[PDB]
Amino acid sequence: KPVVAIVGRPNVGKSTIFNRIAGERISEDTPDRIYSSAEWLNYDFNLIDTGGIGDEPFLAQIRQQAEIAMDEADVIIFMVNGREGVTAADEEVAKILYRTKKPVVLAVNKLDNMRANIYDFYSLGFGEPYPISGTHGLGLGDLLDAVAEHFKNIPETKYNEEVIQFCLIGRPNVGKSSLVNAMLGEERVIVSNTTRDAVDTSFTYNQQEFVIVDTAGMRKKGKVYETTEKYSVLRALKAIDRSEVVAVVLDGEEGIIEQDKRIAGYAHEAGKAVVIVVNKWDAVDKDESTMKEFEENIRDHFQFLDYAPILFMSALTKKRIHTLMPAIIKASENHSLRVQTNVLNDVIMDAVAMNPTPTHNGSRLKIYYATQVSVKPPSFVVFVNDPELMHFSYERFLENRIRDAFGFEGTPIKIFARAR
Ligand SMILES: Nc1nc2c(ncn2[C@@H]2O[C@H](COP(=O)(O)OP(=O)(O)NP(=O)(O)O)[C@@H](O)[C@H]2O)c(=O)[nH]1
Ligand SMILES: [K+]
Repeated sequence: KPVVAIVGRPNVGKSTIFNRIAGERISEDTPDRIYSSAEWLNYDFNLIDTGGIGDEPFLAQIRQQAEIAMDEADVIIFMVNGREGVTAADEEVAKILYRTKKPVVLAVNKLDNMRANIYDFYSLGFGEPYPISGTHGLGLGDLLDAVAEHFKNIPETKYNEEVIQFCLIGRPNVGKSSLVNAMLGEERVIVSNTTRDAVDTSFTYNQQEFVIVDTAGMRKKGKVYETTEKYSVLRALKAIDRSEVVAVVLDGEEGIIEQDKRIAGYAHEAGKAVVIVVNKWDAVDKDESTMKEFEENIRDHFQFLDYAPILFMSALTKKRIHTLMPAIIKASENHSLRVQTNVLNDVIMDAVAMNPTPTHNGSRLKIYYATQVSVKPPSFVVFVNDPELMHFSYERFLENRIRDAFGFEGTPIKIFARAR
């Protein structure tokens, strides 16, 4: 079932790594020239081979084939040639593969792990570069480890790449069902159309394709009595895996409860963009200064969700319901957001300029370079002398500096340390 792609510029030796691992052609899949993976090789997957019968010239071939790969394949082996380092022609191929939520693994062809010394590869922004010998097959196993690892994260339910999926999560009786039907009744929304894909509500808002994942979970309770939360809770954690934005909805009336932290924590530690919703705010009786007293109340108990918005709204009175889709669309953008490597590093340079780096006992930390590695959430790698020397307090001081530069509200962000 999993389908691996093999993208790059022309003459990087795609076909030499393709014919190494591509087994036998299979002309009963959702089909192209499809090849089952090597029978000798112990992972099982499908090679996709690009052959789309627009414009013909130099630049407008990579457009065509990378697009096809981006659409059908589940993991994408972006492949470069190491015989002269990176090219601006490759940087352009990287720019085409930036427009995709699916994971992309860099392959540096014809080098050692040694000759893979150039920061230019990391700058492309698909994480660790993996060196290969297309002649000898060296370094191909560790590569396919990085490919196969992403098979346990491949969705069972898929949509068009332009579609954005999300979920509403919360305890028993907080208005998730009411909230959604208000958002459907909403002015700007249009709907769509048995069982297999009759579980998620597919609407459009501002001519943008949108999926609410597991409306079936809303619709279950209504035909079924409450045996336990433990089933709804885990059915929500299943939806978060499929989703990209988690709309973590509280009840304004009772306030925050132990169990709220459980379902939200998972979304943070899943890495998804979080947008908190305080429903039933009509039923909250207000004074001069209570709504901000409710926020500062939220930020103690949810101190792992700082980056998230907090809204207040109501499904009954229809107050601030219009705010919901806006906040989502924002979280999606920030969650998907990819940054430019020159700009990033200047922010990192600026970061040290203000606050001196950590001292240990003479040997001070130095930051050499910094690159974004993947999106959703946006993940960064700071290159230093000593990864152990960069402490978390400094590590997130860089987050806040990076958040200042490119916004980031809605998304969490990953910072890593590598060396050498
Ligand atoms: N006053 C007020 N009541 C609300 C609001 N939103 C929902 N409710 C009430 O909250 C009750 C329970 O929430 P419901 O709409 O079923 O959504 P739910 O939290 O998904 N139910 P479940 O937990 O079983 O999935 C409903 O009977 C509804 O009338 C609101 O904005 N204001
Ligand atoms: K270097």
